Amino acid sequence: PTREDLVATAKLFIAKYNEFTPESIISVRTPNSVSHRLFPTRNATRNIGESMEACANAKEVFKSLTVSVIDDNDTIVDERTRKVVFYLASRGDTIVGEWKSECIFIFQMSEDGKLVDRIWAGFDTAYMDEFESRLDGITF
Amino acid sequence: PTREDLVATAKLFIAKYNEFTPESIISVRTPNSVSHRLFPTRNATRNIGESMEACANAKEVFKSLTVSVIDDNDTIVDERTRKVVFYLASRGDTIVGEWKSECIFIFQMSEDGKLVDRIWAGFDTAYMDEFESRLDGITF
Ligand SMILES: C=C1C[C@H]2[C@]3(C)CCC(=O)C(C)(C)[C@H]3C(=O)[C@@H](O)[C@]2(C)[C@H]2C(=O)O[C@](C)(C(=O)OC)C(=O)[C@]12C
Ligand SMILES: [Ca+2]
Ligand SMILES: [Ca+2]
Repeated sequence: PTREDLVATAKLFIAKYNEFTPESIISVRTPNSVSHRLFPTRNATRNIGESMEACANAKEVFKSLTVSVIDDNDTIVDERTRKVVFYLASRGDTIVGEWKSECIFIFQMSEDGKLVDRIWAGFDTAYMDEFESRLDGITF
Repeated sequence: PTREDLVATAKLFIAKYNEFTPESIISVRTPNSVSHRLFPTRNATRNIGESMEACANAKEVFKSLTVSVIDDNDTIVDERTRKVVFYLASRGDTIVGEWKSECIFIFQMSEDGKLVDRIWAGFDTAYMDEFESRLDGITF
């Protein structure tokens, strides 16, 4: 797979991700793929089923959620390990208000480069905690 | 610069980084290089001058600092853009006890690949807030 092949699979992952359904967030992933969170305070590993359940839970809070690659100049491609690094803006609307953040996504593509075989996501964990505090504060 | 050229210059950056003096932390950098700290809650851009001053200040709290590549097999190298990505365990000895965390470092090498021309660092920002909380507790 070419450099352009690896990015294109990664862009496709993003496009389907932004549909924000359990179906779409798995449709560019190999069924054995895992999704790792970076940084000890938030480390977690999700197989496909756990990702679908995470997405469904997230839709109970987020009314919209879109990510986008801020700048293709910053994108990192390792043709030998079939890895792509994106730095993304995430924007969303939630029952506890606005979500606005940035994160770094790392993809390892399958041997044919057509699917995502592994994901590493690094979030602004302090922002995550703060968002979770808004959630913890629900009252009626 | 070969894939191995790029990695060696980044390993040397790491080595001088662990020496942790205002001089060592710039010895592997170009004179115009900038360091960016990722994520909105800790965004920052530092030229060589500000980096030395930040390191000197940080030496008032960190007595010793070791960043280590967790796994050479996870390293990402982009020969076309001259970028190396490390996922690193960080281990500090500080005036309020141990620092234990993880970070991702992105180096962009100079054209000849002997120096570091640009740096992005992604830290566990919730842990930074918790460490700064530990400092707020120094009490005598
Ligand atoms: C060596 C450091 C210290 C570094 C540090 C204080 C090290 C301990 C940490 O893990 C935390 C996350 C607290 C670090 C930062 O806050 C970094 O932000 C800091 C201050 C480094 C920095 O920002 O700039 C240097 C030059 C760097 O490594 O950028 C390449 C850089 O050299 C800095 C100044
Ligand atoms: Ca909670
Ligand atoms: Ca404080």
